[PDB]
Amino acid sequence: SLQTSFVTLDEAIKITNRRVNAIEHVIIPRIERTLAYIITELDEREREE
Amino acid sequence: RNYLSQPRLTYKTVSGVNGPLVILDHVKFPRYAEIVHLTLPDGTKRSGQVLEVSGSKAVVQVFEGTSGIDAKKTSCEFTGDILRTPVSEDMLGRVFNGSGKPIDRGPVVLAEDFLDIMGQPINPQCRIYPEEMIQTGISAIDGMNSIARGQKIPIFSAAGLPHNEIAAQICRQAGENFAIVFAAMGVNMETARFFKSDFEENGSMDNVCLFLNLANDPTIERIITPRLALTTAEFLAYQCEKHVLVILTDMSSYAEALREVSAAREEVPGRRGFPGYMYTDLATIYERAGRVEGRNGSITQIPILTMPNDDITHPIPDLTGYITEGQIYVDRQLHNRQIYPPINVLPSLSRLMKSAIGEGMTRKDHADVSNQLYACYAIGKDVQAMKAVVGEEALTSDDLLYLEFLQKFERNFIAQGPYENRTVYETLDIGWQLLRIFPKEMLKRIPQSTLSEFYPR
Amino acid sequence: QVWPVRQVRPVTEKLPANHPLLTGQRVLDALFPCVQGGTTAIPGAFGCGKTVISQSLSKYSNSDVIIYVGCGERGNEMSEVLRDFPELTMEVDGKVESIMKRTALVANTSNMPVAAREASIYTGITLSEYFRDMGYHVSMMADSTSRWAEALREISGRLAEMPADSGYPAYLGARLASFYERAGRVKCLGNPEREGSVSIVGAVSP
Amino acid sequence: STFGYVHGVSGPVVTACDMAGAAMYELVRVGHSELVGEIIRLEGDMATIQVYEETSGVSVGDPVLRTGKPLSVELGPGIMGAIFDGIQRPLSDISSQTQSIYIPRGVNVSALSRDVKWDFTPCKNLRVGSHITGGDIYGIVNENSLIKHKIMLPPRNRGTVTYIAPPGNYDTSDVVLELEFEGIKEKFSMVQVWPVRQVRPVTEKLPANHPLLTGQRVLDALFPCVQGGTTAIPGAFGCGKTVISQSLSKYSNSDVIIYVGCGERGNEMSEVLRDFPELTMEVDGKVESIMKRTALVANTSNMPVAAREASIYTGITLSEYFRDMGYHVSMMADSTSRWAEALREISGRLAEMPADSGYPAYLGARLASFYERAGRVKCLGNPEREGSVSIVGAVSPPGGDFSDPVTSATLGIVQVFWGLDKKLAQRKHFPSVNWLISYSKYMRALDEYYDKHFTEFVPLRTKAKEILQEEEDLAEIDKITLEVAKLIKDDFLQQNGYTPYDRFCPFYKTVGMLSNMIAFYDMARRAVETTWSIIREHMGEILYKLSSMKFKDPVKDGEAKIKADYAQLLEDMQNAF
Ligand SMILES: Nc1ncnc2c1ncn2[C@@H]1O[C@H](COP(=O)(O)OP(=O)(O)O)[C@@H](O)[C@H]1O
Ligand SMILES: [Mg+2]
Repeated sequence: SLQTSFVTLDEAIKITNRRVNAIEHVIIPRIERTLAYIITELDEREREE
Repeated sequence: RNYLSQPRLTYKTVSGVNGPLVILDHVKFPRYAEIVHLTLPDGTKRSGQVLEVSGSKAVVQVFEGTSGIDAKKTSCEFTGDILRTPVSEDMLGRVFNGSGKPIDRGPVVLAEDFLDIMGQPINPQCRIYPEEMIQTGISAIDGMNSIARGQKIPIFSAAGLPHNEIAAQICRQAGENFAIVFAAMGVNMETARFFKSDFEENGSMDNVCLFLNLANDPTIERIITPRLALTTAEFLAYQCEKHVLVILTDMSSYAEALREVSAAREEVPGRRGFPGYMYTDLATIYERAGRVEGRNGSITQIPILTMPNDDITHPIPDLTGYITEGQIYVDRQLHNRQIYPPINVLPSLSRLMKSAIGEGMTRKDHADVSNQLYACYAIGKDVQAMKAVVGEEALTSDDLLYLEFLQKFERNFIAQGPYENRTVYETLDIGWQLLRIFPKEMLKRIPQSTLSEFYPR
Repeated sequence: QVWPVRQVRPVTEKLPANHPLLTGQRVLDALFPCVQGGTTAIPGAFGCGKTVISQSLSKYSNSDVIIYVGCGERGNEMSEVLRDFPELTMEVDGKVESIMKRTALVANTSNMPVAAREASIYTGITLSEYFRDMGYHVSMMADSTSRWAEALREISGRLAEMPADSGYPAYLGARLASFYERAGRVKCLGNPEREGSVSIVGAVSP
Repeated sequence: STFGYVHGVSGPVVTACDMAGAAMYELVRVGHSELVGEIIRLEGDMATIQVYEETSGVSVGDPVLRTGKPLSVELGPGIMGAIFDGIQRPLSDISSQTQSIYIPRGVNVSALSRDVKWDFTPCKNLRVGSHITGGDIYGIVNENSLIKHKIMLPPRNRGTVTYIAPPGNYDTSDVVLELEFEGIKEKFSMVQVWPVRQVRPVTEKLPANHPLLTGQRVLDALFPCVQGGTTAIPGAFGCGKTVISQSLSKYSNSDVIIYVGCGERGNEMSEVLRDFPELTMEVDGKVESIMKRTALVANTSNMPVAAREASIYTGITLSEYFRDMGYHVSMMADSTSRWAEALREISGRLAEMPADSGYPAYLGARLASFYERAGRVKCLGNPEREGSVSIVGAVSPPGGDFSDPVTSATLGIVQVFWGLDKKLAQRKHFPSVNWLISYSKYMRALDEYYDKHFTEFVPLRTKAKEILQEEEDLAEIDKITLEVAKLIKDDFLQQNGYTPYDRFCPFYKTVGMLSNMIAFYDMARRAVETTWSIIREHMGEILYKLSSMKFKDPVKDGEAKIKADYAQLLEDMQNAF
């Protein structure tokens, strides 16, 4: 009852630690370096006016 | 023979001073870019170009700043010609200040010719194309991004990175007929002393024309500093036929001295405050390069620019990326790992790589192995991007070698050390070893006619 | 004959475009084909190869004449052209001769002054419109029109014009439209009844 | 002309007419209340003047009295211990002369007191008729027991001595010297006036070599700074900013300390004027106050914004004047980010183009023209003395991010960056300087001092930095290295500033403690390369000899070295066992 509980956790911890590392290294640094682009594009119109 | 002998007028009729611009009045026939000689009421001598005229007015701009200029007592003293630098072959071994004057207690130059600092554009019909490959010794510059004698190519760096430490290196070991003109715009006291005391070592001071302009010097003098550095080098080459190497420190810091003077003129801001003509005024000081037909001389530019906030989309690496003939990128992640020339080879391309390599020039496998050493680099760089997400064990046997090459590529093909030069034959024989930790048939950029010789060794 | 470069050449009646422009590239001829009598734009950043497609067009196209316009280009890139062209011989009727017989260069580098960048675009399309009237299937490589639009900005900055978005004047869409629309295959004027073409490939440097 | 009339005020700006002999950036006196203004445009006969004060109640026709001098300071005796604003008005004297609590908005009180008399002595072989050039030491004034305020010549003028003063007591308005030149016998007192935007002239700059022993163990050893160097620190609320500002004034090898509070706060400026008047320094005799070698440029955000821009330039001109006497000045700029928000107001009033995130076009050029005024440099003058100026500039970024148009511009000019962390200050790791982000570009220039003196130091630092570099990757996931790096972070790098010895250590102990913690390390590297658990259990007493080395009191000077010998040989025994 624990041998079939042991290996089913390592199939659910690996497909969870990827989704941690997909958010941490792909989704957030795509949003973060997008948000740094909206700031400068606001600024290049604030000096144009 | 041909000269002007009319005495110069001396106006005491300034009318408007707003920022660095001194608007004169009752001027009689002012030309467009005359140098005027301001005489301050406390005996200070300042100089300045004429920015624009209109009727009787003449809006000059002062080089040394405008602080102290009166309205009644100051005597602006005109000169009926354009800015002519005093240029000679004996400007070779002397340290000059920003505008034109010597630093190391020397005399003013005797100057067998007077040249226009704006120059003239070279006829593209009689402008021959650079083919003679120069040797730098740094394997990232010599082997992978080979530069030819006459090519303009910058060094892309940031603050803190050792751009000035490896630019003196290619100034040291480039290859009896090689001259060097150096321009330092906006350097520190240390960097101006680090460059002064580096050419005091190798005995290269007999062919060095150091133009220092420190950070305390006025900001309009940084405009005419790379102008005089090139028309000096357009006299040591193109009129005396010797191979000059121009190095412009801080071409970034030239452009903040171009942004500041244009905001004082209140005209047409482009991207990020830089003016609208910032492509042109970085092109009139970059396109003075290359070889011509009827001269044995040459002039090759290695400018240095610090891109702000590591962004290659900033207008300072952007507009020089369009007008030069390549770029050399210095990486900050490789500097943090104590890699010596901390250069990364992926955004650093040399446009004249296709001509300077061949069976006539250098070792026919060199032009083709650099197509493959980008491919093993570019695929392996995505592998470390993949290794951050899934795990170090989910990689297959193909993309474990792409990490195995990439770890061995940085420390063996690069990081020569600050006093070791290695030739192109030593570069390829240490560069073919990195492709021999790869198996066959994955080197897809290499044809089979050339792969058959160099792989068994 | 003397013809003003800002005035479009008169012509009989425009025709639809049916024959493709064989550029020789695999991705270009297959997925995104261009016809002779068409307008094309090649954007992209620095170091991407916007001119090595333009130099591949001037070497291996199925066009009668070629006119290459260097507008704010490099000085070495026009010297690159006139060197390697007289050894590239191509065939038409079993006879080989270099491509410099069919190539006319309008060279206006970045060192050369900024108001002349307006003229080098309008000159190179006027020679392209004149060779169209002979019946030849003219091509034209504008290189690059983003340095032409920077000449409109620098001129309008002195005239105290009010700018549009990002510095450029408000008539930027009317100068590009009055230059790109001068292309198209068209039955020419005159009695011998010949059909020419003008195909504009204009590089853009954003 | 002598006076000018107002002819219109439209805010801070005053377009004063009838000023034909007015130069740029001169200081004027607008109105009957004599508000200080700055000439900023010059349209023929009129001159557009921006006024520093509130221009409320200025009528058309008030006299504008021009001075003929730019924005300048008064350099002379009576400057030590005084508290100035950005435009050099004495805040201590302005409270006793007026007996109020507000600044009276129009008082032109002299910057140096014209009533306190000083004991002047001549230069003693500076005879009458002897030729004297600019920068020569002309006399000596005993300002305090600490500072010998050497009277110098101004760098502009020159000539031969005609009238000199006998040794006695003099005022700041008494004529001390009279010089014969070709034209005029020119006379001048003990007070010289120097503009702040103009660099003090000097003979020749030298490379900086002598390190600033600020007192802490982590700063003087791992990330050193040299006198004549530049330094940036972060500017959060609590990391270490009160420590590094006051330990460098108390225990460093600097002859004077000039602190520039550049538009800080209301009560954060009040705590500096509550603490600096009662700090004490241990000279070789009995203890004395720190206010005999300290000068304060105090400035709140309520004050005029042209006295917030010029507070940096005033504080560096006082720092460059004391450099020329031969002293080793150090200047603490706190902060520079509140100075960059003062340039945005000055250029924002002139409607100039905002270049990078609001800040004007010359933000990178005004910072680089201020950090370049530091450096060890042989001064002007025939006595041939050398001085230095060290500039420490606090950077206060929004949110603590190091990507900012003034933070990235400052870290491209400075060489030492003592990165102070809030997270290290939360865990009470004092001092809270980080070791990953912090650096020094001042390591290559200091090995000459670390070879002529202190020879066994540079193999230790180049090794112990790799120990802290290896430890961060090991803590992410060798067992000898994790223990000894814990000992360095808890004994060597950590430092309690309230212990009667550990508030300040010299360098011989600092090179002493890192010698033993490295000699214990490579021996334990050998002792495993022949068992680690027995090492942690059997050597528990010598680990107590290491972790208690920090308590070598300054009654123990040679014994502190002697105890370092005997705790070294005890490690030689147990490594073989
Ligand atoms: N199809 C191609 N064949 C050969 N080389 C190419 C090709 N495409 C791009 N390159 C290379 O990419 C670089 C781009 O050259 P270039 O056209 O001058 O950049 P840009 O488009 O900015 O002007 C050159 O080194 C060129 O040799
Ligand atoms: Mg191109």
